[PDB]
This record gives sequence, structure tokens and C-alpha cells, in this order.
Amino acid sequence: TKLHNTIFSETRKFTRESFKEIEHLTARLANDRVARHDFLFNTSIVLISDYSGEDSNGNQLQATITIPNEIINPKEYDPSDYPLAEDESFFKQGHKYDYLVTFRAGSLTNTYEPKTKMYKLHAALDKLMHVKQRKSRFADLWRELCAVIASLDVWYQTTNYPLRTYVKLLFHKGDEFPFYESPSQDRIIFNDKSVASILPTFVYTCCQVGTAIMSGILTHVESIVAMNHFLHCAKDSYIDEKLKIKGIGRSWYQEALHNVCQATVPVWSQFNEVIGHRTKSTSEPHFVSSTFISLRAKRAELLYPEFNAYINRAIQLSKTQNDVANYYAACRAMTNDGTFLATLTELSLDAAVFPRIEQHLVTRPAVLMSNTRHESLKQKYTNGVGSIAQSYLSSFTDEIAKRVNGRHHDEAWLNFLTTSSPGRKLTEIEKLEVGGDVAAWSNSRIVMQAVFAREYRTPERIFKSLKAPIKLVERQQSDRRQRAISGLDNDRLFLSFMPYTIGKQIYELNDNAAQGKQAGNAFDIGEMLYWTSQRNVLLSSIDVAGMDASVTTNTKDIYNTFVLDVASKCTVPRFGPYYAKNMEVFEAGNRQSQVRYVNAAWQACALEAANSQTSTSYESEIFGQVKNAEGTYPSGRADTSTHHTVLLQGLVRGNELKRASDGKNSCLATIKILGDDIMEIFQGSESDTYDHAVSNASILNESGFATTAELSQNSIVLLQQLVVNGTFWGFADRISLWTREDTKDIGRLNLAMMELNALIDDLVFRVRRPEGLKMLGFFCGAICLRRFTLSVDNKLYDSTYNNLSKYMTLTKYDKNPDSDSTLMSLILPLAWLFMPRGGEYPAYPFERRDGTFTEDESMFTARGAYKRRLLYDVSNIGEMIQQNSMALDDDLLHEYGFTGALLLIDLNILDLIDEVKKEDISPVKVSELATSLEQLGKLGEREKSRRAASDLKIRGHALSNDIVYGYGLQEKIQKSAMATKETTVQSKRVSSRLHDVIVAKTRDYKISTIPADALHLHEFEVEDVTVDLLPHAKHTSYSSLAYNMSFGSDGWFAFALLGGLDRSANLLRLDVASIRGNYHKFSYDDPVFKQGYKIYKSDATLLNDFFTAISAGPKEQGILLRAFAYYSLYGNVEYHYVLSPRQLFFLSDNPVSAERLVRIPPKYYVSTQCRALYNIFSYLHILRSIANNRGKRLKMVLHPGLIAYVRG
Amino acid sequence: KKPPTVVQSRTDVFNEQFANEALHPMTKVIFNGLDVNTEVQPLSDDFKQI
RNA sequence: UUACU
Ligand SMILES: [C]O[C]1[C]([O])[C]([C]OP([O])(=O)[O-]P(=O)([O-])OP(=O)([O-])O[C][C]2O[C](N3[C]=[N+]([C])C4=C3N=C([N])[N]C4=O)[C]([O])[C]2[O])O[C]1N1[C]=NC2=C1N=[C]N=C2[N]
Ligand SMILES: O=c1ccn([C@@H]2O[C@H](COP(=O)(O)OP(=O)(O)OP(=O)(O)O)[C@@H](O)[C@H]2O)c(=O)[nH]1
Ligand SMILES: [Mg+2]
Ligand SMILES: [Mg+2]
Repeated sequence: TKLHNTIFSETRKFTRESFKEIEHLTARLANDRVARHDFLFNTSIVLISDYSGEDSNGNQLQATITIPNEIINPKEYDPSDYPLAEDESFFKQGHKYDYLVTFRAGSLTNTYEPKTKMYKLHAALDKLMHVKQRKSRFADLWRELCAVIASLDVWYQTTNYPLRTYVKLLFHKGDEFPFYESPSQDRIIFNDKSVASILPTFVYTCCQVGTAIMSGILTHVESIVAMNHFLHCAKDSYIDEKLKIKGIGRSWYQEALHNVCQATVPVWSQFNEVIGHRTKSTSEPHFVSSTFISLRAKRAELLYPEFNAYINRAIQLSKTQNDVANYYAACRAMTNDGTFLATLTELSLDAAVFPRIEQHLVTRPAVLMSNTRHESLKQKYTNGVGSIAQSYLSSFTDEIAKRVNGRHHDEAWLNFLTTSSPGRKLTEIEKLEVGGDVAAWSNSRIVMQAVFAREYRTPERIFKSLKAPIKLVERQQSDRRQRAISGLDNDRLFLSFMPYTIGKQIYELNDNAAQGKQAGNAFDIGEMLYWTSQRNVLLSSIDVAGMDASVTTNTKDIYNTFVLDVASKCTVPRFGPYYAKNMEVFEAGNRQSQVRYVNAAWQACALEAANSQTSTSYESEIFGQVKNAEGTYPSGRADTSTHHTVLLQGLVRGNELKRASDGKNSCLATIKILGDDIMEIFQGSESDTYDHAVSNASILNESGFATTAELSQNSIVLLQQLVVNGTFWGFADRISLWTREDTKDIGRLNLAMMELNALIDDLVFRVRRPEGLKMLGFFCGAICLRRFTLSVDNKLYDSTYNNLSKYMTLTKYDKNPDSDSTLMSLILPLAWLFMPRGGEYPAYPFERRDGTFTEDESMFTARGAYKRRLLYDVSNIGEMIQQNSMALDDDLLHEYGFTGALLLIDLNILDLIDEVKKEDISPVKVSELATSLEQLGKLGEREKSRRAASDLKIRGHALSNDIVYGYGLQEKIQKSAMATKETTVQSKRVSSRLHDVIVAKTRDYKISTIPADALHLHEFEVEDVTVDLLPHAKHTSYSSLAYNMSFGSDGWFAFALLGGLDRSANLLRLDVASIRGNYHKFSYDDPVFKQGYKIYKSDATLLNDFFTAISAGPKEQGILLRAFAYYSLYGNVEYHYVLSPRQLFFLSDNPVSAERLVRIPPKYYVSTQCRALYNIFSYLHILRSIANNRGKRLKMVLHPGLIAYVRG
Repeated sequence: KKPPTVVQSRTDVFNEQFANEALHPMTKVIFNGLDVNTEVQPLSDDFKQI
């Protein structure tokens, strides 16, 4: 007490009385404003110091805790900080301090009256300081800051760490916190008006640095150098200073890798296994040593001199390639706090989406054909930058016209007009004349098409939406500045769709039109891991800077020729509101109109290409309606990922045709373009590759693009994932644990813990200490995510309290006039943080009866039905096999409180809140709307998919809802009833049904055990003879193949003992998601693939029937079947487990690799799947218990009922 | 007893699997006598020597 | 109050 003298802070594990201490302290420290203020701010902790330590390496470092006077007493408002023009039309152009300058809370005030533009300015700058500063992911702002600072007590066992001194000196006023947030009234309301305006961001910076201290990236003395740099950024503008440091403060490793010089690295093979290690001497070549002199001058003056002195030690002291990796991830977390950079978007309209013209103008095509209006129909390039691009691209127009021919587009329209979002419109007067139900539905894309289903074949539909202005959606990232993107309505989305479908088929044609991120694991980098491992290579990785701006309308035209020249050779009838007809076409070098025959693709593309309006128009609370000056790329259209992929593919590949055209070689190997991130690979002498590396820059420089500049020997980046030397560097700070800003799919639920488990698994190979990150995710799982607030009604409030207080304490809340619902919040005990259905989080070692403790669950622990074994693991599984019993200890589960958590599981609150929303909406109003949707499409025999889904279920077994087609017409409507709210009349019958669920399950509870589990109760016994260590472990012994895979760690040894990554599994999974919406982690759940396999393995003669429930085409059918037949070696449907490929990057997918590690005495092989089921037993317990693996080989013993259960 | 710190025993399995070679024996000087390295005990302790 | 891959 408090949390640094606990028995858990010493061991660090769950003794039977130590778990009652952590329950008592965190629940006390949760639901008090006061207790929290005790814990962060006792007077017993000294002020710290002239501190000294060792900056994450062998050497030592000292630094002083300095706080500037711009934070301890900030200035006044200075209204020349956010000036206007001569009119009040927009902010002054070229203004600096575009973000929220630190000015001391008090000074903003309104003076004058509710009009006269400047009042709406000070009112909206108040929305910047009070509303747009908080973005707390799980809990409120103060519970989250206490979650590091409590976990940072428990891990380091003391309170002499100097992060709490920044907690004390930056804010302490002796009665109460300087500021809190309301939730109900939605703003941060202050309690000291003299405190800095910028401080609610400094919670999240103290949050993130303590996350980095816990991760092991930064030590204690290094976080001094961190925190001083952040407060130095806060002198004038905390983010405007950070965005200039963001470029300099991480470009410095190319000097330190140069100075290290000769560095011994692993190498990879073509099929990404480690085959060798070589010592390859990193001295970056002569022409980037000239970029060191120019860059180190900018390092000297733009940076804080102690942050600069930390960098200049990392150039000089670094001795291995591992050593630069230590400083680089640690200097990277000094330049970021993970806070998403949020201001009012009128400030960032000038910075983000204003079009720039970098130097050259791009000239126009020779228009060859034009219809009755003089506009571009067919056009060809003449000796420009585009003629380089169409030298490569125009060859594809003869093949894509048979792939863009052979889709039938009206079908692919309704499948791309999934993902319910917005149309721009607020429907209007005709929202009354469609219905009051479909009034509230009217946000989704699939619904705003259904309301206007009649207009889809008229050509005046698209003409009446040129009149509709495009509205600016804003969305922000982790380190980029506040960015805007254009939310197009359904008709401006329509014209961009045929350029999206044409530019999509170049992806299957050309490898180098490249990788979508379905792998999650090593195959997203297994390209970059190979070419860096090679000899005589220089690697360039190009970002252009800003690539929304740059695309003027003329640069946009290079994609327009490629989309036209496909559509002429093709034959698409009708497409939409068109039809293949007989147009008057001017043929340049003819006098006189000669009528060609045009198809609908042709017409549509010409119209869209001609007509293009680009401006985004944002309605302001300050100004009237600010409109972006057009000529940007309105990045939401349909083709916002293909227009920057197909373009840059034409410019760089087209270069090596033009260089080959005039007697120079090409000397370029594979290039991976996901727009805008260009990444090409060169080979030859150090002079030949550079003669090509300039021209790839210089043609992009003369295309009107600002390529930033990046290249090196042994350095390469793509999709914000650094690969170097054949090792993977992390970028840990981009996963901010504690900032969301989504305002969409917020959980304080079971689903709020899934949002922790997915982000905790993002950081398992970006961390230097994954055990410490498990300590951090536990207390933030404990302290923050603890309380579920529910509005009952009064009569049921009495017995809702009495029934649930039997097991776990439920908070009660003070009674209400004249709203008739009291609030009350349940307290969700710490066992629920470990449950299979609740929080699926890996545990600490518990106590058995005697008690010899369980195994400490590591970061590689798989989730779903495995956390139900942890319940049996407490009951001494080895003992159970001794007495031959499936019996269970109700004493030990009730003592910790496992029994009080599975009640909360069985109450099933989440789908019950979904059931009442499913209860209220009439399915008759949905069906008339959704019959009109299938009128646009197929046309007929989407009915045969509903028939195939229903024929399959009544003959066999349930194939569930989202997957099969016309239900996933119906399910795509449903999400707006899911969206448009919980509100109070529906919320009063939430409590009536839940209280009926309560009084049934409280009336008695015992742990419900199923016949479907025998099927844990197996325990491994350690022996005295060691494993072999898989000779690629000698190669990755040095140096630091990932961050946590340092020599003699848990992740390295798991990559050594468990071993390997096959190519054979996750190529077919990389082949599966090319069907079904690929661009990210795609973790193995995949409700097509698991549901189809449970029919394939046990059951399938029916498997003809639910392929047309997918409406899987014959090609699409071929992908899935090859993955089903390979997923029949391993493993079982009967025993469920889930991990993510983000959780185990280089570790193997297969339980086949773990059967090498555990002998099974072969009297246990007792069923036909039973060899394939014992592998998962051998697979998981190695990954679960890896922190207690000496390198012995464990052996399996079984309960005879587990032998008896699988016999059947 | 001792048993040392399973990180330091995980590198024990890595050590005794991937052994290497050392100990060059050359020094190597001129000796104009007989370079004696070993001694020989007598084969039969039989006689006292009063 | 809210976009596409
Ligand atoms: C029906 O019911 C409901 C719920 O329940 C709610 C929620 O609440 P909550 O959030 O839970 O809260 P919390 O957060 O928990 O808190 P804490 O953080 O714990 O602490 C606190 C604090 O807070 C505050 N407060 C403030 N403010 C502002 C407020 C408060 N309280 C209240 N009650 N209110 C308000 O406003 C303080 O200060 C402190 O500090 O909610 C509900 N909901 C609400 N509303 C609504 C809902 N739903 C739907 N609808 C509506 N309207
Ligand atoms: O939500 C998103 C995020 C990103 N994009 C993608 O953004 C690309 C354009 O954005 P850029 O990638 O060109 O921005 P920039 O790098 O020049 O900005 P700085 O780092 O220099 O500060 C587009 O080509 C697109 O594919 C989106 O369309 N939507
Ligand atoms: Mg870029
Ligand atoms: Mg980018």
C-alpha cells in the first residue's frame, strides 16, 4: 500500500490473499475522484532530481528535470495568434501557429454579443480548448493517467522513478484535479483558470512516455530527456513545434548505421526462412555522405540541445547494428506522444488539402476524339511526362478490356455500395415523403440508394448531383497533421466507379502493383526482408508529399487516358443509367462529325473525366461555407487507392522503357507501390544504380510531385514498417494505446476489452520487454475498464441491486427527480478480466490448493476457448487425472471470484442491447426497401442465395447471418437502426428484460461445465533431456531480428524452439482475402472460412449448396477449396482457439512444428482426428508457457475421460 | 540451491550446441637441449635404500 | 457530427 508495498508488487504473482489486495486497491482507486488524487499526489514523494541512470544500453547518462516558464505561468491570449484576413472570409493565409497555442486557460472569454463574426471565432476556439483536447480510449482522462502511474509502481517496486515528478510539477493544486471532463455535458470543464490551455494533452504525453518506460524502449533517465523535449515543444505551440521536429528527429539513424560500420546480420531466402548470416559493412555510399553535412546543420538548430546531445551520443557510442536499434526506437518515442493531432478543421484546411504546384506544369494530351460537346473522348500523349507513363500502361488496354468486359457492373455496384456510411444529403422535404422510419435510416449508402432506387436508370440522376456540393470529412492520424477527405454522395461516387473497376484489374496483372495487407505477419515484409539481405543493392523508399495536393487536374489526366483507352476496346452494355448508342464524334483530323459506336463504359468515363469538380465545401460554425480551392485529389471518390497506384506504376516502370529507349540500362529490381508509398530496389555498381536513382527522382520531380527524398544502402520502409539489414524495426509509438477519436463503434463493454487485446497484440514485436507490456495492459484493463454503467428503472433498481451484490459489488447512485431512471454501475470483478467470453486477457500465475502455482501466461497465449482451460488450470489438472474426476473446486473459484464473473458472462448484456434494437424496427418497412434494392442489381436470382441458405439450414445445420448473400443485403440495411440510438424508451425495456435474466441466474449459480469439454485436462511433464535448437537460431542469434527477439529472450527462443514460418499456409490465406476485402490485419476468424470448413471437414456433400449462398463464382470457389484441403492436416473444429498473425509475426502458424517438441506415448492415439488434435495441445502450451521454458522437452499425460470423449 | 536465472540457462543450451575452436599451440623457440614435458614413475617400488 | 481501398 499503495501499490508499491503490495505483495503482488514484489513477487510478481497472484497469491491467494494478494489477489484480494489488488481487487480492493484498484476498485477503491477506480470510482473515486478523491482516492485517485491521494494516489497520484501524496506528500511523501520527494521532488526529483539531478537524476542519473543508463540510457537503455551499457553506458550511463544524466539529465535534469526542467520545466519552462511558458507552462508554469503561461502568457495571455495575444489575439494576433489566430488572425483573420481584411474581411472575415477566412483566416490569414500563410499564418503560423495553426494549432492550439499554450496560452493559459483564463484569458479566452467572450466580451461582445452573439453575432459579428469574431464571436463565433472565440466560441469555436473554446471548442478547441475544451472539447477537441480529450480523446480517452477506455475510461475518462484521469483514470487512464493513473493506469500507467499505478503499473509503473508495481513493476519497478518503488516510487523514486522520475515520471511522477512530472505528474506532480506540471499539475498540482492541493484540493482537486486542475480539470476534469463531464462526460454528460461533453466538455473539459476547468477548476483552475490559471493553468495552461495545453495541459489536457500532457496527460496523454505523460501517459505515452510511461507506456514507453514500461515497454522497455526508454529507461528512467531517458524519459527525462524525453519529457524535457516535450515541454520545450510547448513553449509556443505544442504541435507546430512537434511537426518540424518530426522530420529531423528520426532521419539520423542513417548516420549511425554508417558509423557502426561493419555489422553482422542474418540473411533470408526467396521463400523467407533464415538460411545464413553474413557480416556486411553498412557504410552507406559516397553520395549520401554528402546528405549528412546538410542534415546535421538542421539537427543543431531546430532541436532542443539536450535532445540534440542525446542524438550525438547515439552516433558516436553505437557499436553494433543492434545498438542503433536501441536508440532509434527510443529517440522515436521522444518525438511522439501518440496523441491524435486535433484542432478545428478551419485551421487545417490551408495546411492539409490546399493544392500545391511543385515545379513543373504538366501539359495536356492530343485529343483525338470528342463528342458533340468539345470534350475529351480519346486522347494520346506527345513527348511529356505522361508519354513516359503511357509507354508502359497503354499495352494493358487490350487485356483489361476482357477483364473489365467480363464483370457485369450493376452487380458489382451493389457490392461496392456496401459499407454503410453517408450520402452527403440531408434527404430534404422528401424525407417526409418517403416515411418517418426511413427518415432515420437515411445516412447509409445502401439506404440512400434504396430511397432513390427509381432514379438509378435516369441520366438526370448524375446531373442533379453536380449541383450538390462535396462536403469535407476530416480524419486524423497519429503523426500526420489534421487531414481532410471528401465524402462523396452516391452519384459523385458513381462517376468514379468505372475508373475504379478499370484500374483494379492491373493489380492481378502486374506484380509490383502491390501488397495488400492480409498477411498481418511476416509476408507483408517478406519481400523487404529478402532484398536488404543481399549484396550490391541500394534501396530507395519514396513518399511524395502531399499526394492529395499535387495531383493537379493535369496530372490527374495521366490516369484518365488509361481509363479511357481500356474502355474503347471493351464492350460494356448499359453500366447504369446509360446504354451503348450512336454518338456524334469529332475525329481530330476530320472536318466533320462521324458517328462512332460508343459503349456505356465509354460514355460514363468520358462524362466523369470531363466533368470533374474537385472542391470540398465545409460548413463552418465561424464562417458561412468555406470551400477548398479545387485542383487537389478529392480522396474518397472510388479510385483513391488506384489513381495513386496506377499512376506511379506508370511513371517508374515507364522510366525503364525510356531509359532503355536511348541506350541506358534499367538496373531496377522489384518495386512495390501502394499509393502513395513508392519503394523500389536497384542493383549494380554504386555508380550505375545512382544514374537510375536520379531519373526516378527527376521524372517524379518533373511530374509535378514533391518527392521528399529518401534512399540508403540497407534501409527500406513501406506501409510505415521499417526493414533494415534483414531485421524488422518496430515503430511502436504509432499504436497509441490511449487516444481514439473515432466517434463510431465506441465500446465500454466486452468489446472495449477486444479493443485492448487487438492493440496489445499490435505492440508485441514493437517492444523490448513484452512481459512489462503485459503488466501495463493489466492495470489499464483493471483500473480503467472496470465499470459498466446501466440505466434501470426504480422498481427494478431495488432488486437489481440485491441480486448482483451477492457476488460482486455494484455501485449505487443517488436518486433521480424527474427523469425516472436512477443510474447504477456494476464493478465487473478482476476475474472477468480473465474470462473466455469476457476479457480474454492472459493471466498471472494463480495458486492451487497446496499451492504450487500455475504457469505464467505470456504474450503469445491464444484466446478463445483456451482461457476456459485457465479455470481448470487453477483446479490442479495433474491432481485431477490422479483421482479420475471431471469434478471441480467451487471453493477456489468463488474465493478469487471466478464464479462471480461467469454470471456476468451468462447475463449476456451486449446482444440483449442488440436484441431490443433488433426488436424495434418493423421488418415490413425493411423488406419493401430491400426488395427495391435487388431491383437494381442482378437482376433475378439473388433469391437463389436466400433459398440456398435456408435449404442448407433446415436439411443440416445453421449457417449464420452476415456471410450469405441476400441476408447480407438485409444486414447492410440494419446498421442504421444499430446506429441511431439506444435512447431512453428503448432503454427502459432493456432493464425489464435484463432483470428477468438476472433473477433467473442469481437464484442459484454454480460453474456450468459442458459435455463438450473433457477436452482440456491435459498437462505436460518436464523431462531431463533437451531439444535441438533449429540451426536458423544460430543465424538470428545476432543481431536483433526483431525488438523482443534479442539474444536470450522469450520471443527469440520461441522463434528458436517452436521455430519457423511456413510459406504454405498464409499464401492460401493471402489468396483467400483477395476475394473478401483486403487491406490490414485479417486475423484468422474470417466467418466465411471457419463456417465453410466445419461443413467441409465433417459433413460435405452439401458443399455445392452453400457456394451459391455466397454467390461464389467458379474462380472464387477455386480459391477456398485449396485452402480447405490444406487446412485438413491441422487442426480441430472441436477445440477452438484464436490468435492473430499480428500476435506472432515470425512464429509459426502450424501446430505441426510443435509436435517435434512433445512426445506422446502412442497408446493415446485414439481417434481419427486425434493426431491432429494433440498438436494444438503441444502448440499452445509452448506459446503459453514460454517464460518458463529451459529448453527441456515436455511430455503429455491425459485424463482417461479425455481419452473417452474423443472416442466419438 | 543455485539454479541460475532461466534466461542464463536458455543461453546454456545455445552455448553447448554451437561450440567453436581455439588454442593455437605455436610459440615457438629454439631449444638446444632435450625438451622434457612429462616424467615417468618407476615401474616397481621394490627396494628400500638403507 | 463522419469518407474508399
Ligand atoms: C442511462 O445512463 C447512462 C450512463 O450511465 C451514463 C454514463 O455516465 P458515466 O460516464 O459512467 O460517468 P463516469 O465517466 O463513470 O464518471 P467518472 O468518470 O466515474 O467520474 C465522474 C466524474 O464525472 C463527472 N460527472 C461529470 N459530469 C459531467 C457528469 C458526471 N456525472 C454524471 N452523472 N453526469 C455528468 O454529466 C464528474 O465530475 C466526475 O468527475 O450516461 C447515460 N447516458 C448519459 N446520457 C445519455 C446516455 N445514454 C443515452 N442518451 C443519453 N442522453
Ligand atoms: O484515409 C486515408 C489515408 C490515406 N489515404 C492515402 O493518402 C494518399 C495521399 O496522401 P500523401 O501520402 O501523398 O500525403 P503526403 O504523404 O504528401 O503527406 P506528408 O507525409 O508529406 O505530410 C492517397 O494517395 C491515399 O491513397 C487515403 O485515401 N485515405
Ligand atoms: Mg506519402
Ligand atoms: Mg501515405
